[PDB]
Amino acid sequence: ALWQFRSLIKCAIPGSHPLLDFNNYGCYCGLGGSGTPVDELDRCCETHDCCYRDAKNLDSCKFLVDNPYTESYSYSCSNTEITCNSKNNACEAFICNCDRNAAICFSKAPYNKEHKNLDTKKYCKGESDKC
Ligand SMILES: [Ca+2]
Repeated sequence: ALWQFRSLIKCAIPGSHPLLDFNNYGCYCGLGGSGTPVDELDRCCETHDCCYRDAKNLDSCKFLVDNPYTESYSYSCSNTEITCNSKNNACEAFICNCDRNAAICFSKAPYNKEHKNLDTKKYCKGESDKC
Protein backbone atom coordinates (compact mmCIF):
# COMPACT_ATOMS: atom_id res chain seq x y z
CA ALA A 1 0.00 0.00 0.00
CA LEU A 2 1.05 3.63 -0.51
CA TRP A 3 1.53 4.35 3.20
CA GLN A 4 3.79 1.30 3.35
CA PHE A 5 5.89 2.46 0.41
CA ARG A 6 6.39 5.77 2.21
CA SER A 7 7.37 3.78 5.28
CA LEU A 8 9.81 1.60 3.31
CA ILE A 9 11.50 4.72 1.94
CA LYS A 10 11.86 6.13 5.45
CA CYS A 11 13.33 2.82 6.56
CA ALA A 12 15.99 2.86 3.85
CA ILE A 13 16.49 6.62 4.14
CA PRO A 14 16.30 7.98 7.71
CA GLY A 15 15.18 11.59 7.74
CA SER A 16 13.54 11.49 4.32
CA HIS A 17 10.10 12.94 3.59
CA PRO A 18 8.98 10.68 0.68
CA LEU A 19 6.07 12.73 -0.67
CA LEU A 20 8.12 15.93 -0.58
CA ASP A 21 11.42 14.36 -1.71
CA PHE A 22 10.45 11.78 -4.31
CA ASN A 23 6.91 12.41 -5.53
CA ASN A 24 6.96 14.65 -8.60
CA TYR A 25 10.69 14.28 -9.20
CA GLY A 26 12.14 13.85 -12.67
CA CYS A 27 10.12 12.17 -15.40
CA TYR A 28 9.01 9.02 -13.59
CA CYS A 29 8.86 9.70 -9.85
CA GLY A 30 5.15 10.32 -9.40
CA LEU A 31 1.87 9.27 -11.04
CA GLY A 32 2.59 8.17 -14.58
CA GLY A 33 5.84 8.77 -16.42
CA SER A 34 7.29 9.32 -19.88
CA GLY A 35 10.40 10.47 -21.69
CA THR A 36 13.91 9.46 -20.68
CA PRO A 37 14.76 9.33 -16.94
CA VAL A 38 16.84 12.41 -16.10
CA ASP A 39 19.15 10.54 -13.73
CA GLU A 40 19.88 7.48 -11.61
CA LEU A 41 17.14 8.35 -9.11
CA ASP A 42 14.67 8.87 -11.95
CA ARG A 43 15.63 5.49 -13.39
CA CYS A 44 14.79 3.94 -10.02
CA CYS A 45 11.25 5.29 -10.44
CA GLU A 46 10.97 4.14 -14.06
CA THR A 47 11.92 0.67 -12.84
CA HIS A 48 9.32 0.79 -10.07
CA ASP A 49 6.69 1.91 -12.61
CA CYS A 50 7.56 -1.11 -14.77
CA CYS A 51 7.43 -3.35 -11.72
CA TYR A 52 3.87 -2.17 -10.99
CA ARG A 53 2.97 -2.74 -14.64
CA ASP A 54 4.19 -6.32 -14.20
CA ALA A 55 2.38 -6.71 -10.88
CA LYS A 56 -0.96 -5.85 -12.49
CA ASN A 57 -0.42 -8.71 -14.95
CA LEU A 58 0.42 -11.29 -12.28
CA ASP A 59 -2.16 -14.09 -11.90
CA SER A 60 -2.54 -13.63 -8.15
CA CYS A 61 -3.06 -9.90 -8.79
CA LYS A 62 -5.08 -9.78 -12.04
CA PHE A 63 -8.60 -9.09 -10.73
CA LEU A 64 -8.01 -8.82 -6.98
CA VAL A 65 -5.60 -5.89 -7.34
CA ASP A 66 -6.07 -3.28 -10.08
CA ASN A 67 -4.00 -0.67 -8.26
CA PRO A 68 -1.04 -1.98 -6.19
CA TYR A 69 -1.24 1.11 -3.98
CA THR A 70 -4.39 -0.26 -2.36
CA GLU A 71 -2.86 -3.68 -1.70
CA SER A 72 -1.31 -3.95 1.75
CA TYR A 73 1.55 -6.36 2.42
CA SER A 74 3.60 -7.64 5.33
CA TYR A 75 7.05 -6.19 5.96
CA SER A 76 9.43 -5.21 8.75
CA CYS A 77 12.15 -2.60 9.12
CA SER A 78 15.35 -2.98 11.17
CA ASN A 79 18.47 -0.78 10.98
CA THR A 80 17.43 0.55 7.55
CA GLU A 81 17.00 -3.03 6.33
CA ILE A 82 13.68 -3.90 4.66
CA THR A 83 12.11 -7.36 4.82
CA CYS A 84 9.09 -8.60 2.88
CA ASN A 85 7.59 -11.27 5.15
CA SER A 86 7.06 -14.81 3.87
CA LYS A 87 3.40 -14.70 4.92
CA ASN A 88 2.75 -12.49 1.87
CA ASN A 89 0.87 -14.25 -0.92
CA ALA A 90 2.19 -14.15 -4.50
CA CYS A 91 0.51 -10.85 -5.34
CA GLU A 92 1.44 -9.18 -2.03
CA ALA A 93 5.03 -10.43 -2.19
CA PHE A 94 5.61 -9.13 -5.71
CA ILE A 95 4.40 -5.64 -4.77
CA CYS A 96 6.34 -5.48 -1.51
CA ASN A 97 9.46 -6.38 -3.47
CA CYS A 98 8.81 -3.67 -6.06
CA ASP A 99 8.63 -1.12 -3.25
CA ARG A 100 11.61 -2.59 -1.39
CA ASN A 101 13.85 -2.48 -4.45
CA ALA A 102 12.69 1.06 -5.21
CA ALA A 103 13.48 2.18 -1.64
CA ILE A 104 16.99 0.70 -1.78
CA CYS A 105 17.63 2.19 -5.21
CA PHE A 106 16.52 5.59 -3.87
CA SER A 107 18.90 5.36 -0.90
CA LYS A 108 21.91 4.68 -3.13
CA ALA A 109 21.22 7.26 -5.86
CA PRO A 110 22.39 10.89 -5.85
CA TYR A 111 19.72 13.47 -5.18
CA ASN A 112 19.62 16.29 -7.74
CA LYS A 113 17.49 19.18 -6.44
CA GLU A 114 17.23 20.67 -9.94
CA HIS A 115 15.32 17.59 -11.10
CA LYS A 116 12.55 18.15 -8.56
CA ASN A 117 9.24 19.50 -9.88
CA LEU A 118 10.42 19.06 -13.47
CA ASP A 119 8.41 20.53 -16.34
CA THR A 120 7.56 17.11 -17.80
CA LYS A 121 5.80 18.58 -20.83
CA LYS A 122 9.07 20.17 -21.86
CA TYR A 123 11.63 17.65 -20.56
CA CYS A 124 9.79 14.32 -20.61
CA LYS A 125 8.62 13.94 -24.22
CA GLY A 126 8.84 10.58 -25.97
CA GLU A 127 8.84 7.16 -24.33
CA SER A 128 11.67 5.12 -22.85
CA ASP A 129 11.70 1.54 -24.13
CA LYS A 130 13.13 0.18 -20.89
CA CYS A 131 12.02 -2.57 -18.52
CA1 LIG B 1 5.70 6.94 -11.97
